[PDB]
Amino acid sequence: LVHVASVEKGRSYEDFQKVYNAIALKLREDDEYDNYIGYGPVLVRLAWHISGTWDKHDNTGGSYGGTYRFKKEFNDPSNAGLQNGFKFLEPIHKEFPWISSGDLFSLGGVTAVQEMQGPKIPWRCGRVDTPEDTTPDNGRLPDADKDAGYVRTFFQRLNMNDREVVALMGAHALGKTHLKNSGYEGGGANNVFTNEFYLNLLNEDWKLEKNDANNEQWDSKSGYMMLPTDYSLIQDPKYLSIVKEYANDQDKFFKDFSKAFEKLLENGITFPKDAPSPFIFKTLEEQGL
Ligand code: HEM
Ligand SMILES: N=C(N)c1ccsc1
Repeated sequence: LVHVASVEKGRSYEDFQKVYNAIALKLREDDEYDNYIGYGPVLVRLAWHISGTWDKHDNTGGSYGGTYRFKKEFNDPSNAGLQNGFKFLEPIHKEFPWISSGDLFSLGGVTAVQEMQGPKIPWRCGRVDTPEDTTPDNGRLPDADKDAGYVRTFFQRLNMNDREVVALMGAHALGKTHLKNSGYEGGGANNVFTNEFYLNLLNEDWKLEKNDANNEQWDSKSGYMMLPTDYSLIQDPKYLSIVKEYANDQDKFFKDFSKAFEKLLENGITFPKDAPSPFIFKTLEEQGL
């Protein structure tokens, strides 16, 4: 199964920077969302979930087709809460109707990471909307009540290795869980992209508790929380080494996250030899906007 990237007709870097800027300005404007976290974290989660359906074995799923717009995927229990991100992006799509859905959802994640002071994430255009019958079935996204062995095996399907997995999970520095969405009780939350997920894992006094949905999660007296799959990164000796590496080197985490996040967003896509180079967008701050 082959998905060839096809640049939206006549568009170039400046077109996509305009879309980036619209997303970033709206991120700034709609600041009250989710107890003043804003929409940055849910947009990152949206980009991960539309990409995280990919299966390396037959190239089904993945960001290319923009299939989250269809009811089957939109209504995946695993995607509960992402409707807020979709609604956020709706007026952006209305202003720029030429951008494909996959391009918009993935660009939403890149914009959010950068505007939350994360690393630059190079981004490529050319995802093409595919028909409703190409929508992957529910159940391809990961469970949170599992251990390190599960996390490792799960991510092999996305062609991600240990370092990639531990880097991607650092996105859990952002936002929070919501009991009504996932059955996990949210803890302290931030909207600034840092390596503090790793510092929290290593430095907090974690207690295994049961929440009001009767699920186990790890909580600290400081008010932070970790999913069982988060905590599994310091239970497994290979993951633990990498957690310590990123806890002690912010730049290395940023660089590794940027590579893994772009790879995640591009899995499944064949780029022509003469496709444009990846774009690196300027932030609003860098533009003086
Ligand atoms: C084993 C892998 C993963 C599991 C089991 C997992 C599970 C979860 C769960 C249960 C939530 C709470 C959703 C809610 O209640 O609203 C969440 C939130 C989040 N996840 Fe993950 N996740 C995983 C990997 C990732 C990856 C790879 C990324 C991106 C690189 C990511 C980004 C996020 C973000 C940014 C949020 C916060 C969303 C918000 O504040 O609304 N996650 N995750
Ligand atoms: N471990 C956390 N505080 C987390 C998990 C999903 S989003 C934030």
